Amino acid sequence: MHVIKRDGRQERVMFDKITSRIQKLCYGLNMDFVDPAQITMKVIQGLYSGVTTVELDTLAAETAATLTTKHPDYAILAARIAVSNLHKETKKVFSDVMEDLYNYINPHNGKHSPMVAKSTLDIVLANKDRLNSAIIYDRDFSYNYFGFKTLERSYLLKINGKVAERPQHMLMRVSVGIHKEDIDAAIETYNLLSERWFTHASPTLFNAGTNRPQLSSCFLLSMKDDSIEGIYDTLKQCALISKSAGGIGVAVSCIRATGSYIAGTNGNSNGLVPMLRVYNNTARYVDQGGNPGAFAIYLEPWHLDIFEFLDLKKNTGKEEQRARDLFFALWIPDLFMKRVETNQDWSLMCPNECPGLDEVWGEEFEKLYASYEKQGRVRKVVKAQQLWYAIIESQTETGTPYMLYKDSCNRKSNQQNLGTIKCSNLCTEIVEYTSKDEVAVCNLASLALNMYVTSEHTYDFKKLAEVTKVVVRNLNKIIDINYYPVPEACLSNKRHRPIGIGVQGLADAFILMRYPFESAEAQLLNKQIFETIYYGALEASCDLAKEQGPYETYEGSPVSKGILQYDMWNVTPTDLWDWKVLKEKIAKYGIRNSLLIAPMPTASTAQILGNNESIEPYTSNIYTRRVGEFQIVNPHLLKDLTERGLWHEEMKNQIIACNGSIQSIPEIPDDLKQLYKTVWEISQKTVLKMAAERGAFIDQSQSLNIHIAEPNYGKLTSMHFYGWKQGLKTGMYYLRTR
Repeated sequence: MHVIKRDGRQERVMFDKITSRIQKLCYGLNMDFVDPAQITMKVIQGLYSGVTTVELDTLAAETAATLTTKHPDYAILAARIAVSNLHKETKKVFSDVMEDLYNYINPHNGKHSPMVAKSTLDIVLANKDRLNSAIIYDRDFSYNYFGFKTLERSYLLKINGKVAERPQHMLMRVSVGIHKEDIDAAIETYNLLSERWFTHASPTLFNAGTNRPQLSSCFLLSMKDDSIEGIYDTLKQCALISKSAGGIGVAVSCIRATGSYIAGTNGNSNGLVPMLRVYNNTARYVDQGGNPGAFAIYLEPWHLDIFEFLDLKKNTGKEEQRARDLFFALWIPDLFMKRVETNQDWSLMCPNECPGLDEVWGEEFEKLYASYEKQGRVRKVVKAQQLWYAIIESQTETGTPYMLYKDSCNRKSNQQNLGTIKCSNLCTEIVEYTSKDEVAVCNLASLALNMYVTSEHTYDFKKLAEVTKVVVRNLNKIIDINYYPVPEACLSNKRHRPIGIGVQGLADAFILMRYPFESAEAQLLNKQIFETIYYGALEASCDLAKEQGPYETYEGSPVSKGILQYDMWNVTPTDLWDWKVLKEKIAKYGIRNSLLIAPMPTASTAQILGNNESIEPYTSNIYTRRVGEFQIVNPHLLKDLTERGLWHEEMKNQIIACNGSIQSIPEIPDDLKQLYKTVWEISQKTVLKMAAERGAFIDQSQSLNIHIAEPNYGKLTSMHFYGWKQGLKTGMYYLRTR
């Protein structure tokens, strides 16, 4: 049997040498239980000659990690093997790789197909020395296995199926991609990224410093008008956006209900369902080729086609009445929620008979809607609770529709001055204005909240503010570098310049501080963290306004009137920051950006940094990551248990037997039990309340998943109405059950 070495040379597979390599990575490990030869034994078993050393290493790392259930130091050793491989794979000089990427010629086409932009290469080559030596390759070793594998599959640019970029190369590419000739700023961003203080969103990581760069890849659209021309103009837009791998939120309420008269053709409308089938199949077709585009459809509950809308995602159905590749969201007026709880009637309307209901919010809506009712301009009236039951039935079956409160969204938007906001995005965190001329764009990044806790269990608020300021500046440069799939998107971003800074590792930051998720300490830290993020962001935005002038539509906005987000929630901030001093700077110069903060799902990027997603509690203390499948214990809990000498094979078994819960294990002290409660054991009302409290400092919204183990109508009702009454903009993203 032979391995193929990196140099392409053939080497005899030898027990002693494989064992030997594993041995050298065992410094500080418990050798009474960790046995290098144990790994070598299982590796050599299923091993065929023609295997490469990179494959061998991968196998050995994956094997070491199944032996975690023999001793936890095996999991460390597995990472040590993976990182050892990562170091060997990380050409050594940055500018060299950039040339290789640019000079790439497709083999079966013969065509010069640069993988980086010429103008990026040019900047890199002009600044070779400074750029190449700024890179710290030891930072490649800071990841865990599962983060590395995510990077390796999608994020490191490959030459002919072989990875050419080290993680550090990718990061410097992004940095130069954002800052171009400002090498000072590029190096500051590279340092911040490589030391893991924050991350740019996947779109930016993918395409920064490439040709026609798609740096923002979430969008929002309103249906143009209620016509075949309008419907198909918007469809083209969505197709074009989806080709650029853009996710989309689409508002659809202006479209005539089923049975509505068409004066042109003397016929009757088919309503939303058949139209949404065209959008569904457009999502399946324009999926970048070979693999489906993702569109979230927004509907207001006064619309007559609401009940059929609520069914489009049901897996049991009728095919022609289904659109299971779309995602569904409600854009809900307060009036609906008030009629539900008072048990009144709800009127279903056709927007053609009752125009402008989507162009109007709050008291103006309730007034317009009430006069349509009084004029008898109503197609069908149901008890409001009947529609409510359909909503909760849909969520029990599918986890959707998402719940957005239209009046909350509009009453507390700094984009208020533009007109009524008709919808949110794919992920329900963005609240940005759309119109015929304007498709809104989400320009996104996240702060790694675990990084700001010190060795002394204190939170570094100053550092967080300072990193946030860089993030604002970076995202603001992205607005101008971005290649837009449609011109309405470009118009929108250049006019109002919104951005969306979010977070990851909230749960990790609580645990590192030793706070239970539900404790007074965590609830106060939660406010403080988000005050800080809002404060630094406004401050950076104000600085850019001093240097470049405010955004076009600044005059008339709430902030131009001295109104900040927490003013809109009637909240008084803590004493941590001087907001009076910030307001006085904003009164002087204005701000560069209409919106700033929007906690998104961090599915892919949180995995890379090794943080829990977003603002979310750990959903379990033991979970699996697919790469084969790998078993993972909550890394904070496992350390605690091993430090105390409590961890063993059956102890892992009993936690799996408890659905990832540790509450009923009698050997665990109660302070650990409260630290490591799962999301299924944490009060969802408390989650909702904590989101509302941080919400006062988020000028957009937040993708809030809700976890109810065994739902019924009473559970879902009381949580939705609680979220609504807290003032939440997004009451629920997904509903998770078990």
